[PDB]
Amino acid sequence: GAMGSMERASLIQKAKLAEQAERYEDMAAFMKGAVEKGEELSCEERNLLSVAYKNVVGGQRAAWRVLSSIEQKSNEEGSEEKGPEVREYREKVETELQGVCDTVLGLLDSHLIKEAGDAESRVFYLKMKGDYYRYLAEVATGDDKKRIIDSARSAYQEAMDISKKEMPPTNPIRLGLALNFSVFHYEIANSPEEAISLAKTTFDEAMADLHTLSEDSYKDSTLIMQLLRDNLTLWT
Amino acid sequence: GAMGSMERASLIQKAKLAEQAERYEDMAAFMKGAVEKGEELSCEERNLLSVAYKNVVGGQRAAWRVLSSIEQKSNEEGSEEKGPEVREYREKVETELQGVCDTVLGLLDSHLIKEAGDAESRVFYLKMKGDYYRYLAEVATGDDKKRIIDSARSAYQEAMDISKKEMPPTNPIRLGLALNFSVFHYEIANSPEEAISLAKTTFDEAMADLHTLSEDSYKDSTLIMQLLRDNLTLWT
Amino acid sequence: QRSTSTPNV
Amino acid sequence: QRSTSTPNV
Ligand SMILES: [Ca+2]
Ligand SMILES: [Ca+2]
Ligand SMILES: [Cl-]
Ligand SMILES: [Cl-]
Ligand SMILES: [Mg+2]
Ligand SMILES: [Mg+2]
Ligand SMILES: [Mg+2]
Ligand SMILES: [Mg+2]
Ligand SMILES: [Mg+2]
Ligand SMILES: [Mg+2]
Repeated sequence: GAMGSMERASLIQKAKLAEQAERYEDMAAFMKGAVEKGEELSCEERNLLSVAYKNVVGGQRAAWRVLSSIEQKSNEEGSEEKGPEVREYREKVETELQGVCDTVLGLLDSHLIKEAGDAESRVFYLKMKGDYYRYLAEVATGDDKKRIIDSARSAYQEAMDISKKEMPPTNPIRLGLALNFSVFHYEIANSPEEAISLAKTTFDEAMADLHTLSEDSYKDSTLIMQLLRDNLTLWT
Repeated sequence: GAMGSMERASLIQKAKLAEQAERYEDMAAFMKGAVEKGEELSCEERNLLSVAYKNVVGGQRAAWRVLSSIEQKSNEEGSEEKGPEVREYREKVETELQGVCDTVLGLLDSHLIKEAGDAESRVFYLKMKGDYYRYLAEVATGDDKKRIIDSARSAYQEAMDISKKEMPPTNPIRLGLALNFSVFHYEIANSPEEAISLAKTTFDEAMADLHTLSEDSYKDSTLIMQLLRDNLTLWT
Repeated sequence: QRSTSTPNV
Repeated sequence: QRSTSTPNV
């Protein structure tokens, strides 16, 4: 790996610099390098890893959607034949997207998840695993679409089981996991009722625990709760 | 080159797709491929080339500025020593920026400029040459800062001489050239008075020629004229 | 429009 | 703030 010669602390420092400069590809490479040093990650370091790859794959997903829409329009009746170029370029972006997902899932499997014993770290990583299988599912169309969906579901479910046992209902990681699992149900699994039910129960149980929080923790929890409400409004 | 096997027309088609998807690195690679086919570029194709590389170098310039500012702050009195990392990462981004500039200047020199005989194409390419030497000058600090500045000035000057002979004062290429040359004077050459004088004369001569234009051409010319006015307001 | 998932903080 | 140069059209 190209980052094998750089100190762990220097990689973390440069990831923070890359974030400030909005250089998310660099940020992701630095954090990949830091993970490959083999030490566990702190909370702050997990956040850097998450931000970097979310930004990279976010750009790819937005691009893929534009191209897929153009491709779908070309394959209607009345549409003029423009040759293989739209499909080719959509496939190019899709392959790069799948490569980023595979890289992240590879880091989780080798060996972040197996060393993660605390609830905060284990739930975060299993949520991430769910998320990146979900992004793979967004572009999947073949024999493995079903298996990819089940891989996402399985990761989210294991995360949910731990979070409900080990974390308060207002914990931001627990809340963010439930948000993303509800999105999985609505957008991927064709289960809008499961999505709505999860969003509602999550919201109500968090609401009832807000009284236990400080001002700062309250602000953190309520921000995510608003996103659950935004989805419920969109869905009902 | 990786694009050597793709048809010219397919490269142009995919550049347009990449623009729609906001994939500017891809767009630039496709347009580089199209240039290397060895045929002259149309007006529309020159625009695709320009947009692609302007977006790529624009991101690098913004990143370089963030990092340079952090670096300058670290080298004050009272600032704690944080090691070589800020400088190293600024140098990394700087090197990549210089590489993009060198690529563009390479395309202009081999062989876009020498085959460009019409005013619109020749002025556009010489303006581009000025612009990319200007971006090199923004990060230059060594023995060649002066030579880089003179290279920019020389390209802009040749472009100006042709534009004044061959184009009306409202021509958008002529206007955009004068805008960028005025920025060169103010921001690079330490010549604010030359900058103001050029901006003012350009604006006034365009104003006096607006009556000759159609509605659509009027809209095009006045958009650039407003940018000259914006700079004059900033500068005076 | 698409559902909202967790943002970057 | 920095001077404005020609934008993308
Ligand atoms: Ca452990
Ligand atoms: Ca010619
Ligand atoms: Cl392609
Ligand atoms: Cl570096
Ligand atoms: Mg070490
Ligand atoms: Mg037809
Ligand atoms: Mg495919
Ligand atoms: Mg051919
Ligand atoms: Mg001190
Ligand atoms: Mg240097």
